[PDB]
Amino acid sequence: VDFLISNDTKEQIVRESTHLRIERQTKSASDTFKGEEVIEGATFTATITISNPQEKDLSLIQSALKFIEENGIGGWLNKGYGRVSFEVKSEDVATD
RNA sequence: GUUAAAACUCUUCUCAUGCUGGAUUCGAAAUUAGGUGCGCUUCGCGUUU
Repeated sequence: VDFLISNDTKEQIVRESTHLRIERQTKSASDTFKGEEVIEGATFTATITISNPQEKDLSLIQSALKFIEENGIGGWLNKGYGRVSFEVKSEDVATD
């Protein structure tokens, strides 16, 4: 399973952002921090390599990608960061 | 057939707080409820000395 490399560069997808921690009585920012994210609509690519292919391989990978599309990829997954869509193409190679 | 293989920099944390689309300027300038139509028609200051 190759790393999901991006198609674009740092200056075109990666932005720094103010994340916050607010008190529940004063309703003002207690702690501020600066975290980097990737903008939405950013196209990443990877290439999965299943050798010795069983019949329940592409379906299982697609099922796992749907589980990743709803839970998220990366970190800070519970606060809403990481929801993506996956588009999938497949190819067997026989002779070179 | 790689000192391999195996192991997701993961979890926790709201860009929030403070700031009123406010200030100035008159629906008023022009236009006569005017024009037409007769309080008229009928009845003697009698009678009585």
